[PDB]
Amino acid sequence: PYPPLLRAMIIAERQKNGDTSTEEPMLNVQRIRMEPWDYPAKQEDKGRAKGTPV
Amino acid sequence: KKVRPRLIAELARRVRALREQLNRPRDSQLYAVDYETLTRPFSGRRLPVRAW
Amino acid sequence: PMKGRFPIRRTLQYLSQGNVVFKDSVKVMTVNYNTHGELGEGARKFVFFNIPQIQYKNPWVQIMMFKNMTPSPFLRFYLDSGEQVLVDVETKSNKEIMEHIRKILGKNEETLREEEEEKKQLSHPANFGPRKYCLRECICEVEGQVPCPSLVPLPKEMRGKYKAALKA
Amino acid sequence: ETKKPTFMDEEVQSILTKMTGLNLQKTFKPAIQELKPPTYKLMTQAQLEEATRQAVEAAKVRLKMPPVLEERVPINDVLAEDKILEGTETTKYVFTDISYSIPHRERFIVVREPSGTLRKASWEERDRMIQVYFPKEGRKILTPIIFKEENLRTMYSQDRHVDVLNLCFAQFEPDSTEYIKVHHKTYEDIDKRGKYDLLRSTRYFGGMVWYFVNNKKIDGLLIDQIQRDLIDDATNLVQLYHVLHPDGQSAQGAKDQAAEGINLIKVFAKTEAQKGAYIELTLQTYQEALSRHSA
Amino acid sequence: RKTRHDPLAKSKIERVNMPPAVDPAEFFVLMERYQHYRQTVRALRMEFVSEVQRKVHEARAGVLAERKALKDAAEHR
Amino acid sequence: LTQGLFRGLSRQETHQQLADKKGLHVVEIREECGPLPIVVASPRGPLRKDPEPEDEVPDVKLDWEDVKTAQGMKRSVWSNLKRAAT
Amino acid sequence: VPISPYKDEPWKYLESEEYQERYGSRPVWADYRRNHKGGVPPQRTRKTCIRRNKVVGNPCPICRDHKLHVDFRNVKLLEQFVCAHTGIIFYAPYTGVCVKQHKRLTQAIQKARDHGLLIYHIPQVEPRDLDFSTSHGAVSATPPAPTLVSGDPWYPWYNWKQPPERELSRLRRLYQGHLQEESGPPPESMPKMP
Amino acid sequence: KAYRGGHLTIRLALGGCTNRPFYRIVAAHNKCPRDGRFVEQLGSYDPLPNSHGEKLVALNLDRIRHWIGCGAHLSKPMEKLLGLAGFFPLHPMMITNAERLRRKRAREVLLASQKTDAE
Ligand code: FES
Ligand SMILES: [Zn+2]
Repeated sequence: PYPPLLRAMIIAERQKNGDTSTEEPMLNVQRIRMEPWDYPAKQEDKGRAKGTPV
Repeated sequence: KKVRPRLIAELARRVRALREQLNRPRDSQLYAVDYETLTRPFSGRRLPVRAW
Repeated sequence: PMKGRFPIRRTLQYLSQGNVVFKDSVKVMTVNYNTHGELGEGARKFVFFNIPQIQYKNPWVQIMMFKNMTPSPFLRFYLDSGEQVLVDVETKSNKEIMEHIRKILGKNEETLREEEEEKKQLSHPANFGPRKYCLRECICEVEGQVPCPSLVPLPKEMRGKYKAALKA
Repeated sequence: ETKKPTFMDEEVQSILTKMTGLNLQKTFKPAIQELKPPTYKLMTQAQLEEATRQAVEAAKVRLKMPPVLEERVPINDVLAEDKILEGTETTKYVFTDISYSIPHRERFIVVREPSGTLRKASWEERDRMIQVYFPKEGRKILTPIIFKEENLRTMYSQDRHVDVLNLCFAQFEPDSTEYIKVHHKTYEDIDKRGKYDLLRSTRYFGGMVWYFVNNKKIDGLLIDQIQRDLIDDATNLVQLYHVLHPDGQSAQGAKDQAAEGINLIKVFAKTEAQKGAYIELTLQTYQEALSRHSA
Repeated sequence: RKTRHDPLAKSKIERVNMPPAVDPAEFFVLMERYQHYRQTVRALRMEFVSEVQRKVHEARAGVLAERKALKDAAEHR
Repeated sequence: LTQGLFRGLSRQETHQQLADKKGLHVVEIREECGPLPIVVASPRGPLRKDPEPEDEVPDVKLDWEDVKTAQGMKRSVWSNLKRAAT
Repeated sequence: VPISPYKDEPWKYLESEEYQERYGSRPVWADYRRNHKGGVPPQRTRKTCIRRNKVVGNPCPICRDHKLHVDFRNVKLLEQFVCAHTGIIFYAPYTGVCVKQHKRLTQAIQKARDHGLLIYHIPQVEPRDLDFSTSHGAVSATPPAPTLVSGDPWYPWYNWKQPPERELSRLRRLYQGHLQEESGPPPESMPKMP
Repeated sequence: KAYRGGHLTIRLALGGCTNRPFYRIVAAHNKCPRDGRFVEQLGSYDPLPNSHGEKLVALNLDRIRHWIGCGAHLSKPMEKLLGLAGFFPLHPMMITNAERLRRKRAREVLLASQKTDAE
């Protein structure tokens, strides 16, 4: 679902424009592929420590 | 409106970049670890307590 | 008094009375007028009264004037596309020239209101800040909300001095 | 089928506009405010007629009767109930959409209560929040104390009824519960004390006639019109009354007798008017005086 | 705040910040709420991003924008 | 200042004279009374049927002190100072 | 000690013969002048004419007469400090009143206008809205969501869901020696202190 | 001014005098000062309750959706104000801190009951 207020504002545009429907506004969460936090990132775009020995 | 050239800022910039490419530390120096004090001798920084 | 003849021209009220706002096309305006002759009288009055009003409304438009180069006066505008608009202003009054160039190259009253309405959305009444930009600086100026401590001292229970002492 | 005219109909607006009248001396009365030196213009006989003609056009734009609306319905709509947030807060939040290009009656104003309920702000809360972020000159966040019964009577005692209506129009909305009660009290006092003239040549006269005709209290107003040689306005008021109440004794009687002009007042006076006897006596006197002038 | 060239304090040389204790249940439950919350907010972000493209493309190459440039150019001729 | 004040205050033209001189109505326009035209004086003689020729720009000598004040340029720490009732 | 008898009814002093014999038809401040250097006076008057029950040399119009009470009911005295042509309260240097009484007059004058005792110009403003329809969802009814009718949360994860035993075992193993007591499902509703 | 890296964020800019906090929602650069230069002001939040007992939160939803579609981030306090309004989902920590408070208050009711019961 959309969060409550946004859903209320999506149903008011419809009725303001004159469109009459009983369908629910819903977000397509199929595109978003949630990867784990421990997924290998790119080491070829990562930096390196500078040569400042201590 | 004619900026007075700053040549020493360009000479040094090239030299510093060059040295970073000829004196660069290796993986053996950067990623060495003392297993008794659990610090990186290169930088003297303790590792996190969850990795020990 | 104010030096010069017709000193009312050198006033902000008179310079803002022009209703000729050129479009984005108009880049250069050239005025060719004759100092003497009855036919050229209107152009002389157009350069004496109306030209200041046009340059004040169109400060990025170049306005150049040439004297006694041709037998008759005329106006010529140079658009940004490369088009030249000739306007023979002989045997015409200054009011006719000002009304003629406002119809072929000037904006109407509908296009001007839109521009002014776009500037009313830049100053939101809800926003808080300095008087220069916003109406109110803080929300302590709104009746009902907790007033500023400078005018009305807050209760001892709402101040961090006693809270710390009260806690310890 | 057969719809009863509303307050904004052309046929009704033209009647209430004529009853209101136009008085420039009273419409453009010298306001008490910061002053500037006046400007003088040398005008001819014809330039003065055109200048006075433009004042009649501006006074009819200043006398535009405000629309009469009905009491708005309370807003009781819950968007969400979140029981997990119960007890996590002591006070409630009021969120307002301060987007500029939005009408104030299409603006979303919600309230997250301490019980986790996300409801819509009520009318009293909406109007207050719109005056905090979109302040309007003349309106105050906190309801003034002049609209109390005791303070209003004080104003009524000074014949300042037009001031009470202007303050209410600048503080409350036409469809409020306080704008309809403050107006009716003013109208009711006018009928009691016969101060109809005060609202004449204003934008609040049409609304005063619409409340009496619908509540059948035009006896006082009709008498005042008769006492001011205003039969034209007196006859149009009965005609209006008939239209709104077709199935009435007077309306049926008129059609039967095809009464016109002064006749309508007589038919209405007997059949429906509460003060039937008084109207006839007042109407009688007027008719007698008119005959003398004709002679 | 300090810079890179400022020496470190001598009171922090021997400082070790121990991580907080973990509640297996709450931590697992809290890791899923973030998982879903961020998936619900990423979809909304895309929606808001999709409205900014339209408006931008509905002003320079829109049907109501190309219908007025011809009206303004036709009146000029 | 005394001999000059009485000279200028006695050589001032009233609204009635202005009407008689020009045979036209002198109308007073006030912001408080809005656009309503108030007739302050009317000519006793024949009212002229032709209006005064309107002038696009008037060749009247102006005062820089007044123009400088209307354009918000007259800075003075002594003007419009709070004083007693006079 | 001055004990004015018109303390409760201050409006009776202006309609008496002692006021007419002292002030007459003019205002109380008509015959008051400030003492200062130069022709240009200071932009502010003295804070107060009474300091610790002691009056100064030249008291102001309100402080020189103890029978003049600045109340919101004494409309006849408050009209002397408001212009009858512009409806503006005069500044202190005009009348000569002190900051304390001029600050008390303004408060009394704004309270007489809020009670309908003092007449002031009330303009005829325009409507706030161009439309008056109340059919929009913002001020109307919104179709209740399924979750709201079923007494369920907007999102499922809002409610606590007990995790499986195998996963907690990973965490315990992951954080050995740095653990806290496992927490059971929270109570459905917030408790209250009896 | 140009910052190396950085991005835009919709945060809160603290304002008001001592013991009288007033926040004003703004879209500003990450590296800019809290109450420094801002691109736009998108609302205001008054923490202190008013006479009616309510906290005022102004939200310019129209402009908040524009800057979120241009690459602007959100701060935790600003992400919790939109969950209370219903524009965003309830922040996970708003739900977890509410559960911790329940257990806390349920743990204190036992002691109170025992005292009145045992004693
Ligand atoms: S200015 Fe708002 S609190 Fe001081
Ligand atoms: Zn004093």
